[PDB]
Amino acid sequence: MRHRKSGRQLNRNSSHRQAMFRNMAGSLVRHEIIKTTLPKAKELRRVVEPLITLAKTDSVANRRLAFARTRDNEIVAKLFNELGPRFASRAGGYTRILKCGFRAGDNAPMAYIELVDR
Amino acid sequence: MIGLVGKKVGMTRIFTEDGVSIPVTVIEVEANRVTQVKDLANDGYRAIQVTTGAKKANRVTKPEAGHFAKAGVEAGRGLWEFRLAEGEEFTVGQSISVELFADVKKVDVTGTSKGKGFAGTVKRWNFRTQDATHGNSLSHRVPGSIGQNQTPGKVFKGKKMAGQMGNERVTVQSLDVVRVDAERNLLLVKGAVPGATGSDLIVKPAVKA
Amino acid sequence: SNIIKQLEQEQMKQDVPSFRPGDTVEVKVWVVEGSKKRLQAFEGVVIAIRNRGLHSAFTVRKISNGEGVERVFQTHSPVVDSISVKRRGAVRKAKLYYLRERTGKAARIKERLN
Amino acid sequence: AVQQNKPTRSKRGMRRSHDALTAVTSLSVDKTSGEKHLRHHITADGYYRGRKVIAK
Amino acid sequence: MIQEQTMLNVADNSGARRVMCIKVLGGSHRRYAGVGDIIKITIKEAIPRGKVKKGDVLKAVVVRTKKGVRRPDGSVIRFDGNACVLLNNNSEQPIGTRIFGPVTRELRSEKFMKIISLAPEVL
RNA sequence: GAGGACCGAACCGACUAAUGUUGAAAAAUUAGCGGAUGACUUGUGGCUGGGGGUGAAAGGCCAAUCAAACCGGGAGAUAGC
RNA sequence: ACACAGGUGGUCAGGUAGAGAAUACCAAGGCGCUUGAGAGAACUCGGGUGAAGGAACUAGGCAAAAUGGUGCCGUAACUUC
RNA sequence: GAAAUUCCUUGUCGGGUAAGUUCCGACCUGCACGAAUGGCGUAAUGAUGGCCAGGCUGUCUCCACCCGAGACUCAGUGAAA
RNA sequence: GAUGUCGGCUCAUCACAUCCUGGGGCUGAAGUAGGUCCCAAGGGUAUGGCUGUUCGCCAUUUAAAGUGGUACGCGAGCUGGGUUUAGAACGUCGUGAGACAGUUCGGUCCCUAUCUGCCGUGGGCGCUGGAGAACUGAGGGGGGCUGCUCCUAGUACGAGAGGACCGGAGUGGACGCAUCACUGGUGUUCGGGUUGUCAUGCCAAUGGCACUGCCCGGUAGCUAAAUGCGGAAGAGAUAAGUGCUGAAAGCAUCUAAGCACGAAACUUGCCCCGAGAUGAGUUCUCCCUGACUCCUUGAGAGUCCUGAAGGAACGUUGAAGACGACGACGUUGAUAGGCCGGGUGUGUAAGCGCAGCGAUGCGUUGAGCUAACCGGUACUAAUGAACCGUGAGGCUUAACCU
Ligand SMILES: [K+]
Ligand SMILES: [K+]
Ligand SMILES: [K+]
Ligand SMILES: [K+]
Ligand SMILES: [K+]
Ligand SMILES: [K+]
Ligand SMILES: [K+]
Ligand SMILES: [K+]
Ligand SMILES: [K+]
Ligand SMILES: [K+]
Ligand SMILES: [K+]
Ligand SMILES: [K+]
Ligand SMILES: [K+]
Ligand SMILES: [K+]
Ligand SMILES: [K+]
Ligand SMILES: [K+]
Ligand SMILES: [K+]
Ligand SMILES: [K+]
Ligand SMILES: [K+]
Ligand SMILES: [K+]
Ligand SMILES: [K+]
Ligand SMILES: [K+]
Ligand SMILES: [K+]
Ligand SMILES: [K+]
Ligand SMILES: [K+]
Ligand SMILES: [K+]
Ligand SMILES: [K+]
Ligand SMILES: [K+]
Ligand SMILES: [K+]
Ligand SMILES: [K+]
Ligand SMILES: [K+]
Ligand SMILES: [K+]
Ligand SMILES: [K+]
Ligand SMILES: [K+]
Ligand SMILES: [K+]
Ligand SMILES: [K+]
Ligand SMILES: [K+]
Ligand SMILES: [K+]
Ligand SMILES: [K+]
Ligand SMILES: [K+]
Ligand SMILES: [Mg+2]
Ligand SMILES: [Mg+2]
Ligand SMILES: [Mg+2]
Ligand SMILES: [Mg+2]
Ligand SMILES: [Mg+2]
Ligand SMILES: [Mg+2]
Ligand SMILES: [Mg+2]
Ligand SMILES: [Mg+2]
Ligand SMILES: [Mg+2]
Ligand SMILES: [Mg+2]
Ligand SMILES: [Mg+2]
Ligand SMILES: [Mg+2]
Ligand SMILES: [Mg+2]
Ligand SMILES: [Mg+2]
Ligand SMILES: [Mg+2]
Ligand SMILES: [Mg+2]
Ligand SMILES: [Mg+2]
Ligand SMILES: [Mg+2]
Ligand SMILES: [Mg+2]
Ligand SMILES: [Mg+2]
Ligand SMILES: [Mg+2]
Ligand SMILES: [Mg+2]
Ligand SMILES: [Mg+2]
Ligand SMILES: [Mg+2]
Ligand SMILES: [Mg+2]
Ligand SMILES: [Mg+2]
Ligand SMILES: [Mg+2]
Ligand SMILES: [Mg+2]
Ligand SMILES: [Mg+2]
Ligand SMILES: [Mg+2]
Ligand SMILES: [Mg+2]
Ligand SMILES: [Mg+2]
Ligand SMILES: [Mg+2]
Ligand SMILES: [Mg+2]
Ligand SMILES: [Mg+2]
Ligand SMILES: [Mg+2]
Ligand SMILES: [Mg+2]
Ligand SMILES: [Mg+2]
Ligand SMILES: [Mg+2]
Ligand SMILES: [Mg+2]
Ligand SMILES: [Mg+2]
Ligand SMILES: [Mg+2]
Ligand SMILES: [Mg+2]
Ligand SMILES: [Mg+2]
Ligand SMILES: [Mg+2]
Ligand SMILES: [Mg+2]
Ligand SMILES: [Mg+2]
Ligand SMILES: [Mg+2]
Ligand SMILES: [Mg+2]
Ligand SMILES: [Mg+2]
Ligand SMILES: [Mg+2]
Ligand SMILES: [Mg+2]
Ligand SMILES: [Mg+2]
Ligand SMILES: [Mg+2]
Ligand SMILES: [Mg+2]
Ligand SMILES: [Mg+2]
Ligand SMILES: [Mg+2]
Ligand SMILES: [Mg+2]
Ligand SMILES: [Mg+2]
Ligand SMILES: [Mg+2]
Ligand SMILES: [Mg+2]
Ligand SMILES: [Mg+2]
Ligand SMILES: [Mg+2]
Ligand SMILES: [Mg+2]
Ligand SMILES: [Mg+2]
Ligand SMILES: [Mg+2]
Ligand SMILES: [Mg+2]
Ligand SMILES: [Mg+2]
Ligand SMILES: [Mg+2]
Ligand SMILES: [Mg+2]
Ligand SMILES: [Mg+2]
Ligand SMILES: [Mg+2]
Ligand SMILES: [Mg+2]
Ligand SMILES: [Mg+2]
Ligand SMILES: [Mg+2]
Ligand SMILES: [Mg+2]
Ligand SMILES: [Mg+2]
Ligand SMILES: [Mg+2]
Ligand SMILES: [Mg+2]
Ligand SMILES: [Mg+2]
Ligand SMILES: [Mg+2]
Ligand SMILES: [Mg+2]
Ligand SMILES: [Mg+2]
Ligand SMILES: [Mg+2]
Ligand SMILES: [Mg+2]
Ligand SMILES: [Mg+2]
Ligand SMILES: [Mg+2]
Repeated sequence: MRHRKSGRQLNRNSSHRQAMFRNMAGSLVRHEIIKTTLPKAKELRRVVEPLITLAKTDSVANRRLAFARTRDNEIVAKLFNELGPRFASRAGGYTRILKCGFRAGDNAPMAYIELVDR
Repeated sequence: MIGLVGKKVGMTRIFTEDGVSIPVTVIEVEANRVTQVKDLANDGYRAIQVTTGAKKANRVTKPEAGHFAKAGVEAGRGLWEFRLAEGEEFTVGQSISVELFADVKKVDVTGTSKGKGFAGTVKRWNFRTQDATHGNSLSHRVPGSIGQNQTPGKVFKGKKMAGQMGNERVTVQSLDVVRVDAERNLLLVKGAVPGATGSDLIVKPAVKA
Repeated sequence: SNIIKQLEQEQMKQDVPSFRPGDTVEVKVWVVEGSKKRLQAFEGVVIAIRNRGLHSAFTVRKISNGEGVERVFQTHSPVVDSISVKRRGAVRKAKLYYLRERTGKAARIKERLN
Repeated sequence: AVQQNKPTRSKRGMRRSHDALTAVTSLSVDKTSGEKHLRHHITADGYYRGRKVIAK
Repeated sequence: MIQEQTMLNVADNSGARRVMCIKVLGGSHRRYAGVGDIIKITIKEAIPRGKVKKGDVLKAVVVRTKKGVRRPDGSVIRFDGNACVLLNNNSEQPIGTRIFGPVTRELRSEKFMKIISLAPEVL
């Protein structure tokens, strides 16, 4: 049973999952739209949107938290200097997912995820 | 004696003045609305059909809506029947409230038990595990033998095996009625009842008593 | 959750003092022996607190007549007549289970000055 | 464990009576580009619900 | 939560210092004895000139347990160790004259009133 | 500064367990295990040949073969089964 | 017999901790092991934690748990000293 | 000396355990020990056989939850007795 | 041209020659407690020490610790201690090789389930116009154990010792079902402490790796050791047994006619499944009220128009789930994520300042962070469509209106 539980295991261990979403969150902040599998995209929402919410309030402590969670100074700077202000008046829902068929190699269901104001 | 349809809100406790904590299941019993009365002449048996709660119109189909409209009542979230005793009479469109239980000491509560999915024999039937060690080969939670030999050369019906567990109708009998609060549409019974929070419950005066 | 909230709120006590893990508290509880009702005190260190509304509890440890004893009180129970803080303790942890392995000088808790 | 008797072609077919595929019930038509597409998916030219959502 | 092979301290001055449960009395397949339950014991250690000898088989009443006791409001009382009071095998009256450490009100009955009266504290 | 000395990697082994048993492997993997300056271990090359070799001896080993190797021949041995 | 968890003699020997060629994390350098995507049933495999009890398990404490370093104090019977 | 030997036999007595066909100490009625196909001892040694205890524990009472790899679903390839 | 062994473990199923519990006759049955026989198979029916043991003896329980059948039930379910390969030794026998249901130490347990069977779960068609619901209940399954204390009553009985039937109340053991409010376990998705090392330029702050590095706590969920509930009462027909009235047989006789009692067995009462119950049942409600052509002329075929109720599909999903299935929701919207507030958990973040040579302490500060929780909120994603399903539903005979 998994009654009421949240989060996807994605056939990985916890350290792999944490690292992969750190990288993928960085890619989405950098490029503003990426293509990935539909389940990974759904999971990435729960990682990326709290980072933007955090970047709404610029302070040394929040920059350090964002650096702890992304380990990329270019990504932290983009968060606090661009994305925070771009989304200062939006109450959540900073990304949108668009389904786009199936991968050639493995028939995996695919989706684009983008920032809403891209 | 008819019963009423309610909803499992959750569990809590009632502290009494002499220092006893009574665990209770909180059951929300909104007014039950009589939608059909069945009798010997037309249906061959005596019962009432009730609805309760509310439903959204675009999820109410035309056949359901016609049934409710004949009754003259608003659509609820489902329909349930209760058989009538010899001296019980009701009329279509009547409302029955939780005050029906005001003087009832004990109740039977029926619900759909929580769903465990496919369960093994240890959990489903309380089978004993075999050795964790002492040489056991791949057989720690497995069922063991399932029969005899050439006689009878088959497995008997009703053999206890792995399969779906829970998610089925269950009645718990003879629960104390701790509180009837008609103003808040509340029934408080002592102890646990089947089903997840939010689920539908059928509550009747206890058959054993 | 409002129905159960109302049911719980009407039962909560209104005069529970503030206390922290590491404090010494005296709890006065009702004891019935036949027809008589009297208060018995239980005083010791608070080693755990469960903050859970009407279901709040706290655990008190003492060494009694040569024997360690723990009582888990249900905070809003009418059996508990009163709680009073005798001494304020200075600890870091929320749960002081390590005190179970300590006696005498090793089990002392510094006073919290404030 | 293994069969004692060779199963028949008839029984093979009976087992496969559940194997057929099902075609997509119907495709959707983008209100701007007019392309057919799987419902709730973008079009091959990158439209969704009449908006050019992605380039190429 | 005492079972066969559980070792218990002795809350009296009978002379026994360590006893082992060898049977939970009072029912077929009965698993556990708690506070206020009678068990069969063997004496595994005793002081030299006491009232009982190492190797004796007799009865005892459990008076303190680590698992503890629950009260009608949900509260719990737990002790640091398991302890019992030795009883004569036939009369089920205590063998010692003194009781050491606190006991609980679960012993408040006609059977264990001597223990209740002798205990330094009753919780 | 002795030692078929001691603890312990490489190196040489193979005491226990799980796995594996149409294997990842026709003898292994994993966790533990023994020796580890010696009657030690290892590279290259040499010598011993089948009723024969070699054997700190288990009928062990002598090319995934051993109470008499392998290949060819007598040979279509013989077979009251 | 395989793009096979096996076997294969010699040489080189950085940093921090460390007695160390053990072990952990790294350097130079080299790699992610030639099916992937989901799900989060029973059961199997490899692991983590467990209330009270503590060998009651079992042929048998099998397996597991446990002990584990350096310095100092201290150490019985027996002995071929 | 009831033994790596004792059939009768779980011999009998003592010890250890609540309870001991095993174990230890004895007795001698040695079915069927016995002096280099050596007798009786023996410090040290042993992945050697038996027995007891402290510690320790999911071995067990009696199982529960969790983390991974399969199992299950989709796409590609595609065996076996 | 192979039907694997003793014992253990796991899982059982039947018989009754009944171990307990239920009912009864006789007793050399005062009572309590027994003996013996009859009826009775509903349910129940030890844990340990020794030994490979089955058995047995022993310890300590229990209402009791039943006897047998099922390939001496069960190794394509587990074990492998014993028996029964190859090594080795003792006693013994033999000149010897060797031997011994004598002993002793050591000694590889394979199989991915086609069919039957069984546990679960779907797809098809049927049930005669289609569709959405609520049911009836033929039939099937589950369940059915019992201790102790108190009252009756120190009464009946008994010289005393002792000590009841019948009836009533309470509280347990074992078993079962549900649940998570409490007490707890888990809680690699939350918070903190800390060792070694590498990195982010460095300080400070952080991250990776080392079993989650090692640990201390812990939310939701799952859960037992946690805590609610259950076994019944009642009814019908009976077993053994006990009778009433009563002749055959002037008496007697429970029986031949007639009538009455009588048990955990039987049929019900309680719980679950259940109309594929093809004997395919009932009730409520909803929907469809066009045109033409052809042939072998009929429950015929075809074309145009029409496309309902409803369903399905797709999407967002769920204490529902292996997949199917089942439930919720799709902008006329709280279905999921995010967001806002709260709770919970951890336990006083960072930065700055003060004290101290410094490690560190103190203030700002119960701070900061906080999963699966609670209350809200259209920010994001749940699309306008399209698809399936039709167009008043056979014959015969009655009854009735017509
Ligand atoms: K179960
Ligand atoms: K050499
Ligand atoms: K030879
Ligand atoms: K060869
Ligand atoms: K030869
Ligand atoms: K390393
Ligand atoms: K799955
Ligand atoms: K699954
Ligand atoms: K002898
Ligand atoms: K002999
Ligand atoms: K003995
Ligand atoms: K000789
Ligand atoms: K000699
Ligand atoms: K050895
Ligand atoms: K030895
Ligand atoms: K049987
Ligand atoms: K009987
Ligand atoms: K009798
Ligand atoms: K029976
Ligand atoms: K025997
Ligand atoms: K057989
Ligand atoms: K086997
Ligand atoms: K077979
Ligand atoms: K098997
Ligand atoms: K061996
Ligand atoms: K067959
Ligand atoms: K089927
Ligand atoms: K009773
Ligand atoms: K709980
Ligand atoms: K919990
Ligand atoms: K670090
Ligand atoms: K920095
Ligand atoms: K008569
Ligand atoms: K039907
Ligand atoms: K299902
Ligand atoms: K939401
Ligand atoms: K808090
Ligand atoms: K501070
Ligand atoms: K600070
Ligand atoms: K806080
Ligand atoms: Mg959720
Ligand atoms: Mg995979
Ligand atoms: Mg790691
Ligand atoms: Mg479920
Ligand atoms: Mg078991
Ligand atoms: Mg094996
Ligand atoms: Mg295993
Ligand atoms: Mg047959
Ligand atoms: Mg055949
Ligand atoms: Mg198929
Ligand atoms: Mg040496
Ligand atoms: Mg060798
Ligand atoms: Mg190895
Ligand atoms: Mg050595
Ligand atoms: Mg060594
Ligand atoms: Mg030759
Ligand atoms: Mg030989
Ligand atoms: Mg060879
Ligand atoms: Mg020859
Ligand atoms: Mg010839
Ligand atoms: Mg020939
Ligand atoms: Mg490869
Ligand atoms: Mg290779
Ligand atoms: Mg090498
Ligand atoms: Mg180095
Ligand atoms: Mg290394
Ligand atoms: Mg490099
Ligand atoms: Mg798993
Ligand atoms: Mg496991
Ligand atoms: Mg562990
Ligand atoms: Mg434990
Ligand atoms: Mg803990
Ligand atoms: Mg513990
Ligand atoms: Mg212990
Ligand atoms: Mg044992
Ligand atoms: Mg045993
Ligand atoms: Mg071991
Ligand atoms: Mg270990
Ligand atoms: Mg013998
Ligand atoms: Mg003997
Ligand atoms: Mg003896
Ligand atoms: Mg001897
Ligand atoms: Mg000899
Ligand atoms: Mg001789
Ligand atoms: Mg001589
Ligand atoms: Mg001689
Ligand atoms: Mg000689
Ligand atoms: Mg010799
Ligand atoms: Mg000797
Ligand atoms: Mg050696
Ligand atoms: Mg496939
Ligand atoms: Mg054959
Ligand atoms: Mg009979
Ligand atoms: Mg009787
Ligand atoms: Mg039966
Ligand atoms: Mg029967
Ligand atoms: Mg019955
Ligand atoms: Mg023992
Ligand atoms: Mg034994
Ligand atoms: Mg057999
Ligand atoms: Mg049998
Ligand atoms: Mg078999
Ligand atoms: Mg064997
Ligand atoms: Mg033989
Ligand atoms: Mg052995
Ligand atoms: Mg043997
Ligand atoms: Mg097998
Ligand atoms: Mg069907
Ligand atoms: Mg049938
Ligand atoms: Mg039945
Ligand atoms: Mg229970
Ligand atoms: Mg809760
Ligand atoms: Mg906890
Ligand atoms: Mg933890
Ligand atoms: Mg997180
Ligand atoms: Mg952490
Ligand atoms: Mg630093
Ligand atoms: Mg690294
Ligand atoms: Mg590394
Ligand atoms: Mg009758
Ligand atoms: Mg007469
Ligand atoms: Mg009964
Ligand atoms: Mg819409
Ligand atoms: Mg601080
Ligand atoms: Mg910190
Ligand atoms: Mg402060
Ligand atoms: Mg918050």
